[PDB]
Amino acid sequence: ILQHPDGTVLKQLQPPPRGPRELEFYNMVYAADCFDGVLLELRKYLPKYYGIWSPPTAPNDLYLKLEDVTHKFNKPCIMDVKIGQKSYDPFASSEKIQQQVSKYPLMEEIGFLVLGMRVYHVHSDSYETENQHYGRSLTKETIKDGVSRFFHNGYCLRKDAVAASIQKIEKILQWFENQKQLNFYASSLLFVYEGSGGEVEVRMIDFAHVFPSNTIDEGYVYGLKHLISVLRSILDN
Ligand SMILES: Clc1cnc(Oc2cccc(-c3onc4ccc(-c5nnn[nH]5)cc34)c2)c(Cl)c1
Repeated sequence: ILQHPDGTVLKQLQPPPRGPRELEFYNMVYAADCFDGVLLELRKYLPKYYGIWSPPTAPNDLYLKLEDVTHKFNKPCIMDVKIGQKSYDPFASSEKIQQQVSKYPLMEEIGFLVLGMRVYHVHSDSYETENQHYGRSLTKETIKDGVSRFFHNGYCLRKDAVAASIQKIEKILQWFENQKQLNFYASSLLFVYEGSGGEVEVRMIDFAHVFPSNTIDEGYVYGLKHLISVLRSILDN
């Protein structure tokens, strides 16, 4: 992810087949002749899509030009949460499934994984960052506190941001409960709130493993529900 001052990010396509698949996903959803009511509603929850981009002197070098979801914030606090029970897709090999499950074997049980967070602290004028190893360390015993960390500004728990996050996730959950045409593996929610009341972004990102389906994305729904339940419990701190 490269942040552009014009308020966009450039995401370089991952190697095949993942990068091409994410390109086709955006192309399908933001197709200018799409009157699919499911896909039209989905746009609300994605970064705005500005199409494929390449450098003027390098058409080989493929990027997606996406809305920077953090742009409108002064001191954005950002958390990426991978959603679902499985982060391997329907066409993974035994070896690939093993790789994905071993990365975080609690995915089936918990239904989400924190990929990282960046939290602005007021009383130090600085950022705390957590990497992939933070979220992969969390167990069922520590997931509530693991998530709570995101909402600590070094003086209070930002229950406004927690409440707002529940409300926005609920809308995404409603979308998933009214579609049976896409299943999403190893995709994420990007949470943003203002670190400098109730001003929040919750957006879906990372679509290298989205597949056509005939059924409810039961794994994604479980993840959303469990995440909402955790956030709800935090409101009682
Ligand atoms: Cl925990 C964490 C949070 N954010 C990260 O990268 C950023 C930082 C600031 C903004 C973004 C961001 O802002 N808008 C975004 C739209 C899409 C993506 C994206 N798509 N696929 N992977 N990332 C990322 C987007 C991403 C990172 Cl690398 C880690």
